[PDB]
Amino acid sequence: TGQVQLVESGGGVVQPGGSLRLSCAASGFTFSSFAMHWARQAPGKGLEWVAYIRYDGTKEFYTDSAKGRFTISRDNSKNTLYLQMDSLRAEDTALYYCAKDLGINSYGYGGLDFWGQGTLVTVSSEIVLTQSPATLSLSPGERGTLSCRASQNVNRYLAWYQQKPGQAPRLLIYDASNRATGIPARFSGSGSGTDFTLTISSLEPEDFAVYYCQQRAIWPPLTFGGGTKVEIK
Amino acid sequence: LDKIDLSYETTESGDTAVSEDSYDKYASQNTNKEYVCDFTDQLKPTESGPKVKKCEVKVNEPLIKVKIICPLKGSVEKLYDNIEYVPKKSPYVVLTKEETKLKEKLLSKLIYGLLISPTVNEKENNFKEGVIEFTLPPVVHKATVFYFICDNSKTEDDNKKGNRGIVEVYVEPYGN
Repeated sequence: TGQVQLVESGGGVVQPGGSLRLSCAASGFTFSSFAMHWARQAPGKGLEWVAYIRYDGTKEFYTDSAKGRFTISRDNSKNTLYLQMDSLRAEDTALYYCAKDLGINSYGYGGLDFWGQGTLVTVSSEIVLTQSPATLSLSPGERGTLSCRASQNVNRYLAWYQQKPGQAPRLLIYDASNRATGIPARFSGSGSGTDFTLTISSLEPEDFAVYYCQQRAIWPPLTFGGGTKVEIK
Repeated sequence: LDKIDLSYETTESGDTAVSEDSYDKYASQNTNKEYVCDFTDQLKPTESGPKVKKCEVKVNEPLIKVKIICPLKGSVEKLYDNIEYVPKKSPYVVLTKEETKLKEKLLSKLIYGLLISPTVNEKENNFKEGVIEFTLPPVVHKATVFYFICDNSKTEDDNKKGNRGIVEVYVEPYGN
């Protein structure tokens, strides 16, 4: 829908070896039809996928660092997602996003098509995607071109995301070429196999932001590129 | 209706971007007079998908009946929900190579003398009934290669994706 909303809660400051239970109130879509993700962004770093739960709650996937410590669960009668976090460590400090999966009617699983604003967790002390350049200094009106190179064939299962300063990521392109609903046409995607490209035909001032590629060809884990920042010269 | 969409283009790999050296190539199960490409158990979603399963029908003798089985949407719950078959007017329309691309062609004019019954066991000779059949002519003058697609790669289940099935029919000249 056009009223989709995700509101994370439960974060806070804990010491290593402590526990936290994250919750995400889902609104504006048929929660029980969609798989759900947890993702996280460590301070000053890029996007990382954490965990995935099937629509009916009968299958869960985890990144290796979360195996045996984090448990993703859901209550479809409360339209709520949970992330039980045990045995926390300093490297778990990050903003934690709940994200709705792109998959519906047997197509799209792996894409994170809507992100909440996130809840900060502070613990007080694989296919690889390479995005170049890390930074791109451009002027408003110029054509921006961002690159993603995968360590192996990801078919055409590459998505692109936009994170404006202070904001949750937004899905721009899925499966290489498919503009997501509501995304302006200045964003276009191309590529196949190992080499992929995002083109912003005429950069608008809001388009100056960090961009991330992501693959859903072979997972878990779902992997992101390092990100390309588009700055003003 | 025996028409061709001259605007339709595809490739052997399609959207999978799988390189040819990674195709699972195998020969058809030939009963001497019927060369069969059976995809009933070749395209189900797996964590390793998409794979390209390419069944090769090699014909160098006259009056060979070619049978191709492509699973139907709903034949099993969920497993073939987004399966597509190309050409949709098969076996009357087939695909052939224009350099790298695959274009729709009438098999009537690609191999003259080729026998297509309107029915296969009382049902329409169309992939919508699960099976197509065609019996090659008694004479083929030039070497001819045409293609069918039975693509389940857009059917997905969590981290599982189906496979793209390809039938390559290689007809060597016989008769003359």
